[PDB]
Amino acid sequence: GAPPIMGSSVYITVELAIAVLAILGNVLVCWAVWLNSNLQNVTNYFVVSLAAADILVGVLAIPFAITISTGFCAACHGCLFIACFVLVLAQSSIFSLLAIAIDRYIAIAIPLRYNGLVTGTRAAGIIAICWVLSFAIGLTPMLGWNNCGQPKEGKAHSQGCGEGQVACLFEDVVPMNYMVYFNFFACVLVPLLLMLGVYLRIFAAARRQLADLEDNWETLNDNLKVIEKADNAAQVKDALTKMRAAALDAQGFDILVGQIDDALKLANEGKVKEAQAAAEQLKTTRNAYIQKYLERARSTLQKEVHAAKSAAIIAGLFALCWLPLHIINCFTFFCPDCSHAPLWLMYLAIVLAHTNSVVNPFIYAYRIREFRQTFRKIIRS
Amino acid sequence: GAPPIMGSSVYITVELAIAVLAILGNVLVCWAVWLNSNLQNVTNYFVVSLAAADILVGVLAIPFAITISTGFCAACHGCLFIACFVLVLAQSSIFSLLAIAIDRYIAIAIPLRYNGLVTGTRAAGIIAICWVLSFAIGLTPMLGWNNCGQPKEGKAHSQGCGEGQVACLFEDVVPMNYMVYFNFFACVLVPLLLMLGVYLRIFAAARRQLADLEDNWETLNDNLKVIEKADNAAQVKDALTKMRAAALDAQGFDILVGQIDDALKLANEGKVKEAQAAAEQLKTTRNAYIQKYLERARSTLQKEVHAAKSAAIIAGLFALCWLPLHIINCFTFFCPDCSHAPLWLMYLAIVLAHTNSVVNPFIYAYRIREFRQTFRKIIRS
Ligand SMILES: CC(C)CCC[C@@H](C)[C@H]1CC[C@H]2[C@@H]3CC=C4C[C@@H](O)CC[C@]4(C)[C@H]3CC[C@]12C
Ligand SMILES: CC(C)CCC[C@@H](C)[C@H]1CC[C@H]2[C@@H]3CC=C4C[C@@H](O)CC[C@]4(C)[C@H]3CC[C@]12C
Ligand SMILES: N#Cc1c(N)nc(SCc2ncc[nH]2)c(C#N)c1-c1ccccc1
Ligand SMILES: N#Cc1c(N)nc(SCc2ncc[nH]2)c(C#N)c1-c1ccccc1
Ligand code: NA
Ligand code: NA
Repeated sequence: GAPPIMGSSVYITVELAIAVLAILGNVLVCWAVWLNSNLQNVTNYFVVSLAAADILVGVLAIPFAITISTGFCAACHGCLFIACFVLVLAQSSIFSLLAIAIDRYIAIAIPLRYNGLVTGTRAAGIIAICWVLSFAIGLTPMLGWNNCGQPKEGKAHSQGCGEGQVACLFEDVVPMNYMVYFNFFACVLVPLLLMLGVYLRIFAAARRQLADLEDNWETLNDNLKVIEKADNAAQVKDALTKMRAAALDAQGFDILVGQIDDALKLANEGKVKEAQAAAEQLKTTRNAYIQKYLERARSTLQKEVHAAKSAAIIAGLFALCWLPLHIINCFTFFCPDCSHAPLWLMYLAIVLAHTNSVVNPFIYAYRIREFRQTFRKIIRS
Repeated sequence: GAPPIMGSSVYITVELAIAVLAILGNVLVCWAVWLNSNLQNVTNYFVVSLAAADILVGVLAIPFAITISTGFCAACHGCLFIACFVLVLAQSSIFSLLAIAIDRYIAIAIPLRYNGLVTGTRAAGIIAICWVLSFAIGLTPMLGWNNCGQPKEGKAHSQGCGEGQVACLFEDVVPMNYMVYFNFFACVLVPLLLMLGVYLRIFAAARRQLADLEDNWETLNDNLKVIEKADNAAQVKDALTKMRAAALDAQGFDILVGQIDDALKLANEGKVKEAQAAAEQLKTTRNAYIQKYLERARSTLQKEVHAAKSAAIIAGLFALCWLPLHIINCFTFFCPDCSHAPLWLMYLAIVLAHTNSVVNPFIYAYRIREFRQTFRKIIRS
């Protein structure tokens, strides 16, 4: 049984190292968005809300975690504030991650109405609502769902606490049924599962749109071959009618549709050879115009998929960092006779959850050019 | 390719956290030995030499590691000093660990001559020799075994280095054949293997001595039973002669040997019943005296085994922390075409080796009462 200040010196130093990084990296995220007008869009306002939560993890949650780990004497409700504040930040993070996923789904599924649906001032209103909701969720124990009515009086007397005070220990004041059913299952697990569903729908929408672009491109080229190897005017007409509906479906295009109409008129006059010659002109338009549109549309979809993968990595890292702590609480709660969860593992799980506040600035720097470039310029300046 | 200052900010913060802990813990080790005269013995003078090396890891090696990781412009030999200084500390640690193992072997194998062989002033002389040898081993590259004759001129010109300067990078100035054959195989691996051999001999010596104590105890009790179930004076004499040689072998004992002689005289006179009655008196002496010696001797051996296990854990942790770095160097050296050792893994291996400077104060606190108690009193004061 080595002096408690030794093992806790490792814990405290690790916590403070994480706080330094959480503050530095996320201040840099906010700074980049403030300076670069190319980074000022709705998606990045939620990115700023998420970085603000991570800055408060370093400034407030980590000092609070170090404090409550001592078990210092405190009035139960004051204790309950420094125990639960991290839950407010985690909840705010969940709401920002969920909003980012929904923003990306609107952008890929209905890009025509994105600008009119997703407004900068509406994003600020959603963020405000989400922060107020997060306070209500994270601080629900202070509203009455707590163990303040059944204080551990033996622990309070041992530590020489005053009347009306308890030894401030997280597990003594925050109910385990709140942590597992309310915080984990309802407020963390359900939103993360919803996020997963949204990301699946984003990638499936992108996969289908790319297939539809290639399907229309193939239909155009295949029907040109059908016209070349046709012997009757009815066969030329059949392929041209299918090409015309496909050209409007994919909507340079004025020349294309006009040239299809020119050949269709010749086909209807029974001039097969003349219709096939008119259809050959379509190849020049396809090369000079249509292929450029196809390649630009494909490149736009790939950029959207790349941005959605970056956002999903951010969400995936939140799940990876927070799940161990939640899972440990599930074992403590659901298996009361399980000899499990040593204190070193509980501190490792807490340290891992705090680590999530360090990782997002790295993901933006490694995956997003505009962020990476702005970070270089801020470090230079 | 995120800005280099970001990933290196994680590395630097982790290195500085380790330096804080290496200094704090090992200052506490030195403080305890200085204050408590129960901790002032030869074994703990080597413990202080090992803690002094760990304090210099925090004060000098870690700031040097951070510095050379930038690749700053430097005169090749100056570069070679801040590259190799950590090797001096690692070598000094190896010598202290080896001395601690040899000290414990002398204590268990020849406890009668330990005080006369192992002197405090001789320990200070060995430590002095070991530190001078460590400087020669660790700084052998500065004596000429270096890549200063073949500077990477393209790297020096790129960084705008002056004439006579190189980009200070460990792998550019310290030869890989020095690191693998000389530093690893000869100066690290051979001494660690020697340490393992010494620890095996310590535990085998302890195991044999405990078996010899129980063998003499069993021989005493079994021969008492032989005397009780004897019918002739020759049988009583045979068991008493074996008991007498065993009593001197285990050397209260004056009473025991005298009572054996009393019964032996009766046996030689052909007085069987009288000899068996005289031998029954041995039981009172065995209970009042001999069993107390047996239990104290057994308890002393168990304390020595416990102390040797603690010292072996210290050595085992050095091997566990330093081996990954050495093994990575072996892959780089022996397999030049092996696409291996990413830079994040090289930093993880360096961070793990530095971590070894933090762990020893914890092992003493968790395993050694006199250290643990002194640490409490230093923290109280
Ligand atoms: C994607 C979702 C479903 C993953 C979230 C993790 C949850 C639902 C799972 C994963 C492992 C599960 C635990 C596995 C082991 C036990 C021990 C048993 O005595 C009580 C239930 C308990 C404690 C389970 C509770 C629920 C649990 C924590
Ligand atoms: C107890 C002692 C023997 C353990 C010390 C580790 C040393 C001797 C061993 C363990 C794993 C070994 C390495 C395993 C793989 C390779 C790849 C091969 O292409 C070159 C040799 C090399 C690089 C070996 C060199 C020696 C090595 C590093
Ligand atoms: N779940 C849980 C939990 C806990 N069971 N304990 C503590 S603090 C005392 C402690 N740390 C290690 C051992 N004992 C904390 C804190 N902060 C938490 C916690 C909860 C949510 C978010 C972040 C952390
Ligand atoms: N072996 C090796 C080694 C190395 N190959 N490089 C570096 S420093 C640049 C670096 N760190 C990460 C990537 N690149 C260092 C240092 N210090 C060492 C080293 C050697 C002995 C002891 C402790 C560390
Ligand atoms: Na967060
Ligand atoms: Na060391």
